Amino acid sequence: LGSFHFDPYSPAIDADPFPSYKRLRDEFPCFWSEEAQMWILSRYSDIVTAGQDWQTYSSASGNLMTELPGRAGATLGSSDPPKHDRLRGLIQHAFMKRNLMALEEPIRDVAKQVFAQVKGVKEFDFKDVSSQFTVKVLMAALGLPMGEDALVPEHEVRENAVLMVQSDARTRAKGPEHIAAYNWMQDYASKVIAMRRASPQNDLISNFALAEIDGDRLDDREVLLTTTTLIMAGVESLGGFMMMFAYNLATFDEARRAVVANPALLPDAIEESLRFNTSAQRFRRRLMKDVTLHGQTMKEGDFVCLAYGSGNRDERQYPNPDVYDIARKPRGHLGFGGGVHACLGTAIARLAVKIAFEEFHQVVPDYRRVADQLPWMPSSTFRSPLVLQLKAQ
Ligand code: HEM
Repeated sequence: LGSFHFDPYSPAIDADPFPSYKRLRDEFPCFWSEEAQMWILSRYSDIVTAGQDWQTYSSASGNLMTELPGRAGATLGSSDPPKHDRLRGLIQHAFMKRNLMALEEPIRDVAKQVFAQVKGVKEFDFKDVSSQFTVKVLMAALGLPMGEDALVPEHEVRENAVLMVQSDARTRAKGPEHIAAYNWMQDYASKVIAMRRASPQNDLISNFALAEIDGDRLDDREVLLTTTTLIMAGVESLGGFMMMFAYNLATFDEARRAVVANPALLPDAIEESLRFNTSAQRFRRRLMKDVTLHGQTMKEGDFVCLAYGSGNRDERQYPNPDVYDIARKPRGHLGFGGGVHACLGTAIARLAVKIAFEEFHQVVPDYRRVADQLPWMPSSTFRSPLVLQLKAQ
């Protein structure tokens, strides 16, 4: 009794990691967690340094806190340069050719359709609308055919996208149904990719197949794995963050009233929510050499947790860090990571959340949490409520 532990597999850390993060930063800034069997970095400046130093802190053994089964050499998140940079350059080229900000209309169309479903409703769970919106945004961006009339109906894609990002609550690892959903999605994406190769369209999948930089192109394994890992990354992170932003606005009346009255404040409020509580809380790296930090002798081959959610609450970087201040305009926050793996979806996410809440707030201009104590999702990497029950006010 009394000994300090940090267990990212613990439901206590799902629900409220922040007091433990503060003890890490203040008392144990390079902490060995016996439950995670890895070191924990918690201070903003240490996380920035480690995230930038990919030669020391490798992603090639996986970047999720709990492990990913497949082909890391074709993924961005679980690869190191130079391969990572070749892939990222080609994908960013495809993003440029499509023009991500021209997704304004399909995203706003989705938002109007989804959030109309809570018009006039006394009480609802934001998880439903936010998951629907999230998957529809990824489908519209990639070019996965939408509508229940589509050959593969939309709700079936959503069901498999939502399941494939989940993990077993007990072990926080993937189970057979999660791997089956991933393989279903790989097969589904493969059929769309073939169709877009035959007849390119104004979507991201088509631009993945067409992108070339001085004779280089993404190979067959690479267009597929790019499509599927963008679905995976987007659904897990954007869906969780949609919930975090609504949770904050429901909790902090003055912030909610301000952005509803002046929706031009939404981008700043979104950045303060990314700082205050990103959905993408904790990622891992593997040491490529021995590193001594704060008196601790980390060893080659050890794993390390970059607790982005802790660095963003570090008073050494952000004064009064536990204050939710939508006027803060935080710069350099870690809500999207940092370095060569900084979120590839940053611009899409910022646009999508902005448009979603523009339209949501026209349907429901005032709302609060129903609950004091909320249930939180079991994840060693991500954080969001399982249920975000809101009441119209
Ligand atoms: C609010 C929404 C989102 C948040 C908070 C978020 C957060 C993050 C974070 C923290 C990382 C870095 C992980 C690491 O350091 O290992 C990351 C990487 C990544 N994200 Fe996001 N993400 C969001 C939305 C998206 C979306 C919508 C997409 C796709 C459309 C996406 C695709 C990716 C990819 C592909 C990577 C890996 C990039 C690389 O390794 O070079 N994310 N995200």
